Amino acid sequence: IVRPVADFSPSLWGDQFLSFSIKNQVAEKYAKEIEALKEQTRNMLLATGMKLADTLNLIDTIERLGISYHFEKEIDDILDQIYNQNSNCNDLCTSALQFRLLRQHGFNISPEIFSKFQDENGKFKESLASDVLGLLNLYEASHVRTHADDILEDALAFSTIHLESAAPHLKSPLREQVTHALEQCLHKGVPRVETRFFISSIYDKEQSKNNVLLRFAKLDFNLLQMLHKQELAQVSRWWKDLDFVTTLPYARDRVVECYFWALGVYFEPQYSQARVMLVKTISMISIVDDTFDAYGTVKELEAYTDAIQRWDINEIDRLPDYMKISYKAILDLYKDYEKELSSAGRSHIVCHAIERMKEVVRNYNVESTWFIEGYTPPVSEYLSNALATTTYYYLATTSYLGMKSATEQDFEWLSKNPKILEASVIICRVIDDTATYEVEKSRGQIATGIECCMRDYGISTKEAMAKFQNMAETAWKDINEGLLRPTPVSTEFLTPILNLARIVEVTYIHNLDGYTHPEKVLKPHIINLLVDSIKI
Ligand SMILES: [Mg+2]
Ligand SMILES: [Mg+2]
Ligand SMILES: [Mg+2]
Repeated sequence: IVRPVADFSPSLWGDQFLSFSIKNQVAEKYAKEIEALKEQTRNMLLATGMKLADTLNLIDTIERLGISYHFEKEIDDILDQIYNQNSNCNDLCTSALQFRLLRQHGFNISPEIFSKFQDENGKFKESLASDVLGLLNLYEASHVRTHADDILEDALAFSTIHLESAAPHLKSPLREQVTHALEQCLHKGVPRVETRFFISSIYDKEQSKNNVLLRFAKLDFNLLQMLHKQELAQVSRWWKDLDFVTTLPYARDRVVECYFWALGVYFEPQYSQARVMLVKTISMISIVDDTFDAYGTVKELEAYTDAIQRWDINEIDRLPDYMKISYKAILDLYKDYEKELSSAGRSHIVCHAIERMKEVVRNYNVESTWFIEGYTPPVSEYLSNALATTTYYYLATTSYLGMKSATEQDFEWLSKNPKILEASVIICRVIDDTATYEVEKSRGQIATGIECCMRDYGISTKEAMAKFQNMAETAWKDINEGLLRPTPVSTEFLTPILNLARIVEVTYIHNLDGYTHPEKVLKPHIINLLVDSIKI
């Protein structure tokens, strides 16, 4: 009877993913060759009498090529040997790479390694300003700082300014790699995205590439992409048979972008079931955010919220017709989840996701009420509600549903809101509010968290946005600290939370709503990961 209309742009993909016939002959050919190159590479790693720097370059290259998930053991064993040896008689380049690789893998190497490259003020020696490879590796390393690493405080600023100064005169592909790093650092990037770029734009054009590794990475990428395309087809069909495109026209039609999201959380083959479960959840809760924001009268959203808490088809008759559509879809979804996990006896664990979703829906209704009433809460009260509305507690919990190694102890840990999870949630919230403002406010909004922060601290819109971006930086330090050993749960269950944070940085790069406006940002990513193969 109202009714908003956000004039949302419609899917730009149409039919093109709906049907994918895997060429089983080609798939077997790639798998055949890859097995050979895998052992060729495993033996590269197990080689002895290698220099520290050669070893680190090898691992770095393998990781960036996106084929390191084949060698978790090997790479672990090497980094552990390096961590425990205390070698540090090296140059900036090697020291910074050593720092980053060990930190990314949970090894708490001391940042004292950088002391020889600084003066008595802890500022980096400007004499290093012409070691471009050293600057490059420091830049990268500077993004894995924790709160205990204040010695690295100058690293980003210092490395950045001299990389920018150097870049135009560098040879290719190094120039392209510097320019790219300045725009998207490795640590905070989505792995498949960074890998596609590296393989195709950098390593393939290096004078000195290892041909075995190059071939390995191209084949493995193109091969996993076939699986991804199968999943998206299967998911596109699921979505199309739901026809929310017409029966729920008010919502954003973005299931492909949702798949990209799930692919960001994990790309590995063994997580196929998990990806498919996750993306269904992502796109489904996306419908709900679109009902509480626009098209949602306070009256109507109330009954829905009560229906979700009670969680029972018997309550559909209490709902407006269009809300019935969404609500049986949700309940049906969770019974699918139950039967899909029925075989593995892991059926019971579904209720962890459900309770998180109830939590999300509850806080959606608060947010709605705040707009209609026009209530601009204190920023503290605002976050105690807005954190869950990111859906990230919920997505994190969902991402475990498909992982077969996930035990109840894992869910119990996740349920207590661990610091790594909250940091990821915080990064999503503050970056969303910076980037999707004003989108929002362009639906005449006033409930926005930015406007809270302005009214609360008596500060300008630009000022508030900074202080928010700052909260994101603090939270990255807590994510990096969350990965350090001993870890509260297996690294396997930490990486999806890290990847959730990465997806935020990537989707809202340059402060734009990449999800609502996939055009500029996400479309290229989707094309490179899901449409175009790597030319062999
Ligand atoms: Mg919204
Ligand atoms: Mg919302
Ligand atoms: Mg927003």
